[PDB]
Amino acid sequence: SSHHHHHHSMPDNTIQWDKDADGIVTLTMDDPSGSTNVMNEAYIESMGKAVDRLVAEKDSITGVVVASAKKTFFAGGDVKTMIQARPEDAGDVFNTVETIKRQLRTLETLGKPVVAAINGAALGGGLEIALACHHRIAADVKGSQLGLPEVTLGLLPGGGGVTRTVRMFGIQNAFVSVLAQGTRFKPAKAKEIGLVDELVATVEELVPAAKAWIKEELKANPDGAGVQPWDKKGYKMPGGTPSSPGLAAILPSFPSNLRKQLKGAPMPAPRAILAAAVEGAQVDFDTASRIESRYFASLVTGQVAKNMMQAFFFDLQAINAGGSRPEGIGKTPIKRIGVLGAGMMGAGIAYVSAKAGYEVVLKDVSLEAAAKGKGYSEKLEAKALERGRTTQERSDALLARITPTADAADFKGVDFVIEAVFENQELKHKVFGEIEDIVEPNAILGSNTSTLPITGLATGVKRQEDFIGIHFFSPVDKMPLVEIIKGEKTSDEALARVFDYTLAIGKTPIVVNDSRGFFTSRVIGTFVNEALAMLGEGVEPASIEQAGSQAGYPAPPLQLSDELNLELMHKIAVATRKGVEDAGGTYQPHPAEAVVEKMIELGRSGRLKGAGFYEYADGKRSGLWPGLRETFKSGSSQPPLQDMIDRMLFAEALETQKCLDEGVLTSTADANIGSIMGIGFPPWTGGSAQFIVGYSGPAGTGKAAFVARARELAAAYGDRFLPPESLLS
Amino acid sequence: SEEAFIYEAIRTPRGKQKNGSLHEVKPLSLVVGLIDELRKRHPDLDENLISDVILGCVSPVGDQGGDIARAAVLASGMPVTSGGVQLNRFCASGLEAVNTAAQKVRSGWDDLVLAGGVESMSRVPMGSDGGAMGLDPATNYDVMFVPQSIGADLIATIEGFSREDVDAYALRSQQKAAEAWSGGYFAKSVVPVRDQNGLLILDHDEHMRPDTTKEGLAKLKPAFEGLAALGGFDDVALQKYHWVEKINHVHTGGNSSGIVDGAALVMIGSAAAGKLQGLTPRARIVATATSGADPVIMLTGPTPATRKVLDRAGLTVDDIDLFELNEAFASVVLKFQKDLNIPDEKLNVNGGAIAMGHPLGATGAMILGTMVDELERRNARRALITLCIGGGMGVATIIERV
Amino acid sequence: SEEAFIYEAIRTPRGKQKNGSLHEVKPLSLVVGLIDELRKRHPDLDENLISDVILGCVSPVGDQGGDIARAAVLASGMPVTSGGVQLNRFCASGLEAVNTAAQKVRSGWDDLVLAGGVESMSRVPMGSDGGAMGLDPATNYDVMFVPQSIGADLIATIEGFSREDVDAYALRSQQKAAEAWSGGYFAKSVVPVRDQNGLLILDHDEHMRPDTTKEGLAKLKPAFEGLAALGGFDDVALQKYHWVEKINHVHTGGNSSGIVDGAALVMIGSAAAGKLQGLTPRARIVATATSGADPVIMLTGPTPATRKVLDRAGLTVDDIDLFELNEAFASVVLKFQKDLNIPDEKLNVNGGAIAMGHPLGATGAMILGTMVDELERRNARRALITLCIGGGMGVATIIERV
Ligand SMILES: CC(C)(COP(=O)(O)OP(=O)(O)OC[C@H]1O[C@@H](n2cnc3c(N)ncnc32)[C@H](O)[C@@H]1OP(=O)(O)O)[C@@H](O)C(=O)NCCC(=O)NCCS
Ligand SMILES: CC(C)(COP(=O)(O)OP(=O)(O)OC[C@H]1O[C@@H](n2cnc3c(N)ncnc32)[C@H](O)[C@@H]1OP(=O)(O)O)[C@@H](O)C(=O)NCCC(=O)NCCS
Ligand SMILES: CC(C)(COP(=O)(O)OP(=O)(O)OC[C@H]1O[C@@H](n2cnc3c(N)ncnc32)[C@H](O)[C@@H]1OP(=O)(O)O)[C@@H](O)C(=O)NCCC(=O)NCCS
Ligand SMILES: CC(C)(COP(=O)(O)OP(=O)(O)OC[C@H]1O[C@@H](n2cnc3c(N)ncnc32)[C@H](O)[C@@H]1OP(=O)(O)O)[C@@H](O)C(=O)NCCC(=O)NCCS
Ligand SMILES: Nc1ncnc2c1ncn2[C@@H]1O[C@H](COP(=O)(O)OP(=O)(O)O)[C@@H](O)[C@H]1O
Repeated sequence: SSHHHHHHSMPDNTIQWDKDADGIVTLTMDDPSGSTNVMNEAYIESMGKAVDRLVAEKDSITGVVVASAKKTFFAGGDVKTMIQARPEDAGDVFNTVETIKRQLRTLETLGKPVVAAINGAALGGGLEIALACHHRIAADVKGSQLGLPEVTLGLLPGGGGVTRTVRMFGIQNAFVSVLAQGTRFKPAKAKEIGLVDELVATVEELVPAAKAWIKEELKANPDGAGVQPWDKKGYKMPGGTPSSPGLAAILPSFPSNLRKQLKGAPMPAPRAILAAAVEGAQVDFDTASRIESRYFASLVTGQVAKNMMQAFFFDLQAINAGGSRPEGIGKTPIKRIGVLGAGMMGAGIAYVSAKAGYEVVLKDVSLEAAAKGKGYSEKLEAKALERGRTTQERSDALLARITPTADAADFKGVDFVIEAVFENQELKHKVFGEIEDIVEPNAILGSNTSTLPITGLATGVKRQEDFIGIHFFSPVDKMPLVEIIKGEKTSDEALARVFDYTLAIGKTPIVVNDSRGFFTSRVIGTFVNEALAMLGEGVEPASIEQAGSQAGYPAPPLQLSDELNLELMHKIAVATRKGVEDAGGTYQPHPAEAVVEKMIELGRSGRLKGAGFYEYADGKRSGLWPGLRETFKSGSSQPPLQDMIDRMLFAEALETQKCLDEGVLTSTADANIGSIMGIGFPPWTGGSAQFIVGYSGPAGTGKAAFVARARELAAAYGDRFLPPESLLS
Repeated sequence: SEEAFIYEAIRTPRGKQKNGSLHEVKPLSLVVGLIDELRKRHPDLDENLISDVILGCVSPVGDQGGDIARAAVLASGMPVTSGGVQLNRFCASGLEAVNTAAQKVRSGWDDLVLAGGVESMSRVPMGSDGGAMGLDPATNYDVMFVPQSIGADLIATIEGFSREDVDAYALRSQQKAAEAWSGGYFAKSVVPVRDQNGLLILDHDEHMRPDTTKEGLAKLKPAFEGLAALGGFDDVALQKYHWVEKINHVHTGGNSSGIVDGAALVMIGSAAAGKLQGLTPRARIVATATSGADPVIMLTGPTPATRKVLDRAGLTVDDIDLFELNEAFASVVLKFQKDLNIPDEKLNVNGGAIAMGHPLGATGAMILGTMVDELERRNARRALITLCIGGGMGVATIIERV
Repeated sequence: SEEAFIYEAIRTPRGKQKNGSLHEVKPLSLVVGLIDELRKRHPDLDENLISDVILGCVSPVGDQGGDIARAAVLASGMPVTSGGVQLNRFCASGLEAVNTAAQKVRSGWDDLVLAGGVESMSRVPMGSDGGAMGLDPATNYDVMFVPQSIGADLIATIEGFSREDVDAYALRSQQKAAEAWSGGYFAKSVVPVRDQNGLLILDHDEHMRPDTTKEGLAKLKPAFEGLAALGGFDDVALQKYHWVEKINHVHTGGNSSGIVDGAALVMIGSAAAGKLQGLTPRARIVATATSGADPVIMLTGPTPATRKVLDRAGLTVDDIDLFELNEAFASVVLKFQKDLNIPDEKLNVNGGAIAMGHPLGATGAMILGTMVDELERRNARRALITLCIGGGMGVATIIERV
C-alpha cells in the first residue's frame, strides 16, 4: 500500500518540487549521484515523497509535469543492482517493482493531467515513467532515444512497460517491436508508432508546451483529464482480449512463431514477455501489473539475465570507453582509404568505409573485378532505396566515394590501407610492396587476414610500426566487430588510430595480440570442427544442424562450414600439422580433418563450388545432400541433443580460456563481445568467457558446474574437453 | 466383476460443414432424436432404471454447453433421476463415454446407462472452447503444441508414406463406405433426422464422395501448408524431431477426416438389467484401455492403447476379426496398420471418417456401433475399436458378439 | 472385484471472487501445484502406472477449456500415457470425478487414477459456457428453467425455514470452519499456492468471516429477490408448486455458498497399486449412487441419492459417523437434515461452502478429502459425502476409514 521501500526504522533526494501559481507541479528528476537518472533506492524514495505530496496537496494541484535536468530523461533500472539479485532475493525484487509501479499508478490516477517532458533518452524504466503519464512530449534533439530495451539485457519491462504498452497497442503490436526486440526509436519515429504524442524543436520548449497542454486539456475535456483510455468504462483493447474470437484464432501461433524465431534457444526473456503480455490482457490493469512483477523477478534472479547484463551493458561499455585503447593518444583524421582486393571481403570494407563518409579507392588485378566489387555496394543501395532507408541523393554520394581501379598509381594520397587479398603471405608481401611507397608516409597499413600472423606479414613493408591487423567479418555490411591484431613491432599509436576508425564506421573493436588463428578464427574453428566430428561419428546431419541452432548460434555449423571454404579449412589443417612435425612432435589430428578431406575427395568443398554439406541450386540452399548419410553412415550414432549442444559451446568456451591463458586476449570483455559480435556466439551465454562462470545445466551453476560438465564431456567424446588448469581451483 | 452388454447402438447421419443439412439442427435435438428412437424400439422400457446419461463433447460451449447430457435428459422427458454428465477426452470422448458407462456397470453401482456423444461442428467449431494448451503462452511454450495436422504429415514423413499412399487409403475409405450404404449395412443403425413436424432433414452421410478417383485426390492442394508456415508449427515439431530434416505435407481435404455434425447413443447395462427390461444383448464389452504416445506427434496414441487392451483381454492380433480405427488422417491408419501388421481386409471394412465424417464428440460411439452391426452381419466374434487423440492420448475397446 | 482406495486427498485454499488472491493464478496452475505436491509426498512414485487424470469443471471454457485434465498432465511433465479427461456434472463434478475413478479401478481396467476438479470462478464466471437449458427458448420453456437460488428460497418457504433459521446455520458454518482451521485440522490437506518464484499467494480460505455474528447476518439483504422480479423466475416456480402463494427470499450473501477459486486432487487406486508403489491407504470407497429430484427446485437431489447409496452399501443413517453435504444454500442443508433426521453434531462438522466457498468443479473433491482427514482425526469409521446438483441431480458417496 505504501509508496516507500521501508515501513520501519537515509537516501538522497533526486526530485525537485515546484508548484506554480496555476496549480501545475513540475517534478524535475536530478540524481546528484550520477550523470543519469536511474531507478536506485534514491529515486524510489524521492518519487515516493513526491507522490505522497501530490496526494496530500491534491486540492491545490491541477496538473503534473515530469521532467529531467540532465542530458537524458531517464535511463531505467540500476543494472549495477539488478545483476546482483539472487534467487533468494525474489521477494525483495518483487516488492521493489511493486513499489515502483505503485508510485506510477498513483501518479496515473490522480484525476489530473500528467505530461512527460522527455528532453533526452528515455529507455526502459525511463519510458515506463513516461508511459504512466497521460501525454508525452519529446524534444527532437540529437541522440535522443526511446524504447524498452530490457529484453536485450535478459529482462522485461517490469515497471509497467509490458502492461501499459499492451493496453495502448494490444498484444500483437506491443510484442512484435517494442517489447520482444527492445528496439530504440528516435523521437520522430516514437511519435509515429504512438509511444509519444508531440514533438518540439528544442528542450526549452518542453515544460511550456507541457503546461499549455494541461491548461487546454482541462478545458477541452474536463471529465477525461488525467484518465488513461484503459481507465474508462468503455475501454476496448486494440486487437481484442485473449477471449475475443479474432485474437483467439491466431493466439496459439504466437508461442510457436516465437519458438521458430529463437530456433529453440534457451533465452527465457521473450517467452516471459509474451506470457506476461497475454496473461495480463486477461485481467484488470492492477492484476496484470502484479503478474508482470512475478515474471520480472523470475528473470532478474535467473542466470541468462546475469550473462546478458554482463556482456551487453558492462562489457560493452568498458570496450566503448577505451578499455582496450592504450594510455593516451591524439586523434588522426582519415582523409582517404585504399582497399586491396575486390572480393566479398574487400568490397564489404569499401561499402562500410564509404557509408561512414570516407573516400575509398578499391583496387584489384583488373578493372573488371574492381567494378564487380563496387557492384556489391550498388546492389545494397538498390535494396536500401526500395526499403526507404536511404535517399537517392545520399546513395549517389555514397557510391561516388568508391572509385574502382586496377592501377597502383591511384593509391596516391591514401593515408589508410586495408588489404583483403588471398590468404598467402608472399602475396600479401607482394601487394603491400607495390603500394608501401605510393601512399603517404604516416599511413596505416592494415591487413584483413584470417590466420596468417601479422608479425610475419609486417616484414613485407618498410615501416613495421604502421602495420596492423584489421580483421573484418563476412559479410562486412552487417557484422559489427573488427578484430584489431597487434604485431610485435606494432606501435601503440597505430593501435589507437584503428580503434578510432572502428568507432567511426560504427563498429565495436577488440584488441588481440598476434598468434596463429588470432581469437575469432581460432575459436570458430573449434565450433565447426566439433560438428564435423559428430558427422564422422555417424550423428544425423539434421540433428547436428538442429543442435547448432538450438544452442543459440545464428547459423548451423554444417551450413557455416559451406560458407567457409573446406579448401581453406584444409589449408589451416596442413599448417598446424607442418608446424608440429617441423619441431619433431607428433601431430594429433582433429577428428574433423578426416571429414574435411573426405568431402574434398567427393568434390563437395563448400558453397563456392555449389556443392558441400548442402545442395546449392541457382544460388540457394536446397537442403542437405542426400548422399551425406551413406557416406558417414548417419543414424549409427544417436547421442543426446544436449550433449551435442554442449560439445559445440564447450569447445569454444575452453578455447577462449586458452586464448586468455596464452595472452591472446587481455580482457574477458573483449573475449565476450568478440565471440558474440565476431563469430556469433549465442547472446544468452553473455560470451564464450561468461559461459564458463555462467554455465547452467543439470550439474548446477558456476565455474564448478562448468568443469563437471566439461569432464563429463571429456569422458564420453574425447580428452579435448578436459578443462585447462586455470579453471581448476 | 459385472459384465457390461451393448443392447442398442444407433447414430444420426453425418451432415457436412458447408451447406450441411443438419446446420439448422441444434445439437440437443440430435441427442433427443436418438433417445426417442430408443423409446420407439422399446415402448415398455422402465426408464427409471436408467442411472446415467454420459455424452462426449469436445467443444462444450454455446449450444453444447451447460451439460448437454442433462439437457438431453430433461428435454426428452426422461426420468429426472437419470443423471446426465458430459466428458471431454478430445477424439475419444464418444468411446470414453461408452467405456466409462461400461466401467460404471462393472462396478455394480450402476445398472443401465446411456452413453454416446454429440458434436455439431458447423454450429460450434473446433476450438470454440479455448484452452490453456493453445491460448496460454507459458504452457504453449513449455509443451510443444503442434496441431493434429502437422503430426499427421510428420507420421507420413517418418514412416515413409507417400502422397499417393495416403490418397490410396482415402480412395478405399470412400469405396468401402459407399459399398456399405449400397448393401444396406447402415439401414438399421443410422436414424434419420426429422424436424418437429416429422419432415425429413437428413438420412445419409452427405459428406461421402463415392465417385472419388485417384486422379481427383492428386489434384488437391496440401491443406496444412499455410498453417505450419504462418504459425511455424513445422519448426516447433522438428525441434523435438531433430533427425527429420523436412516435413512432407501429404494430407489434403480428401485424405483427412471431414468436419461434420452428428450424434450417437449406446445403451449399456448389466445382464440383469436386460432381462428385467426384455432387452436382447448385442455385444459384450470385453476390455478397455487408455494409453498414449508423444504429444507433438499426437496421433501415435492408438498403437500402445491397442496393445494394452489386447494384453488385458488376453488376446492377440489374430484373435480379432475386425479392426476399427478412426480415419482422422490417412497416415494415422497406415502407421497403425504397419505397426501391428493389421490385415487390410480387417481394417475399417465399412469405410471411415475420411468418407463419412468425424463428429469429434460422437465419433467414438459411432464407430463402436458400426462394429456391433458388422460383427452381426458377418456373424463374427471380436472387434477392436480405437481412436487417435489430440495431445497424444489413445483409447481402445474390445467387444464380442452375443 | 477389486476395491478402490483413497491414498491421497489434497486441495488448494479458496480465494475470494472480489480482490481474490488467486485471481492472478491460472486454473491450470492450481491443478499443477497439486500434482507437484503429490510428487513431493511420493518422489519415488512410478507415474507411468497412473492411467488417467479425471478433473471436474463446470465452466470448461477459456482458461478452463480444451481438456484441462490433459493440460495438467502435459504441463506438469506427467507421462503422456496418463490420459486426462474433463467432465461436468454441475456441482458434483468433483465428486463424480472421484466416483468415476473408483468405478474405473473396480472394473479392473484401471490401476491408479488421479481425480478431482478445478474452478476459477473469478476468471471464468458461472455460465460462461452457455447451454441450451438457458440460452434456448424452446428448451428453457419446457424444462421450466429456474436458477438454483430461487429453488433454495422455495425450499425454505415449503419447509418453513425462516430467515433466522438459515442465518443460524450460516453462523454455525462460520464458527466450525474457524475452529477447524485454528485447530490445525486442515494443515496437511490445504496446500498453499505459490508463484513461479516460490513467493506465497494464498495459504488460507479467504472467504471465511470468523467474526460473523447473528446481528450482522440479519442486516444483509436478500440477494436473489431482484433476479426473481427481473426474469419472472418466481412466477415460473409457483406454476409448478401451485400450492405455494409466495416465495420467502431468505438467502443472502452470508448464508449462501461463496463464489471462490480452488482446486482439489485425489489419488484413487487398487490395493495392488498401493502395495506396488508403497502407498498406505487412507480410506476405502464403499459405494456411490446417482439419483435426482425435481429440476425447478433442483436442490433436493441429495435426499434420494443418499438414500440409494445407503441402501446399496447395506447401511442406515445410524451407521454413518459424519455427514458432509455441500453448503450451496442453508435451506438445502436444513432440508437434508430434516429429511433423514441427521444428528446436528454429525453434519458438516468442519464448516462448509458458506464460510469457505464453493469452487463448482472442485467442491466435491474438497469435501471428500475433508471427511478423509476428519475420520482419521476422530478415529471414526464411515462418512457420507453428497452434493446438490443443478438440473435436479444428486450424487452421494460412502467412504470407510482404513
Ligand atoms: C543512458 C544511455 C542511453 C546514454 O548514456 P550516455 O549519456 O552515453 O552515458 P554513458 O553511457 O557514458 O553512461 C554514463 C553513466 O551512466 C551509467 N548508467 C547509464 N544507464 C544506466 C543504468 N541503466 N543503470 C546503471 N547505470 C547506468 C553508466 O554506468 C555510467 O556510470 P559512470 O559514468 O559512473 O561509469 C546509455 O547509458 C544506455 O544505453 N543506458 C541503458 C538503458 C537500458 O537499456 N536500461 C535497461 C534496464 S531498464
Ligand atoms: C501500425 C502503425 C504504427 C503504422 O501504420 P502505417 O503508418 O499506416 O504504416 P506502416 O506500418 O507501413 O508505417 C511504417 C512504420 O510502421 C512501423 N510499424 C509497423 N507495424 C508496427 C508494430 N506492430 N509495432 C511498431 N511499429 C510498427 C514500422 O516500424 C515502420 O517504421 P519505418 O517507417 O521507420 O520503417 C499505425 O497503424 C498506428 O500508429 N497504430 C497501430 C497500433 C500501434 O500504435 N502500433 C504501434 C506499436 S509501438
Ligand atoms: C482437411 C480440411 C482442412 C479440409 O478443409 P476444407 O478445405 O474446408 O475441405 P473440403 O472438403 O472443402 O476440401 C477442399 C476441396 O477438396 C475437394 N475434395 C475433398 N475431398 C475430395 C474427394 N474425396 N475427392 C475429390 N475432391 C475432394 C472438395 O470438393 C473441395 O473442393 P473446393 O476446393 O472446390 O472446395 C478439414 O476438413 C480438416 O481440418 N479436417 C482434418 C481434421 C482436423 O483438422 N481436426 C479434426 C479432429 S482430427
Ligand atoms: C449470494 C451471492 C449473490 C452474494 O454475492 P455478493 O453480493 O457479491 O457477495 P459478497 O459476500 O461479496 O457481498 C455480500 C454483502 O454481505 C456481506 N456479507 C457476506 N457474508 C457476510 C457475513 N458472514 N457476515 C457479515 N456480512 C457478510 C458482504 O460484506 C457484503 O456487504 P456489502 O454489500 O456492504 O459489501 C453470491 O455469492 C452467490 O450467488 N452465491 C450462490 C452460489 C450460486 O448461486 N451458485 C453456485 C452453485 S450452488
Ligand atoms: N533421437 C533420435 N535420433 C536419431 N534417430 C532417431 C531418434 N529417435 C528415433 N530415431 C529413428 O526412428 C526410428 C524409430 O525410432 P522410435 O524409437 O520409434 O522413435 P519414437 O519413439 O520417437 O517414435 C529409429 O530406427 C531411428 O532411426
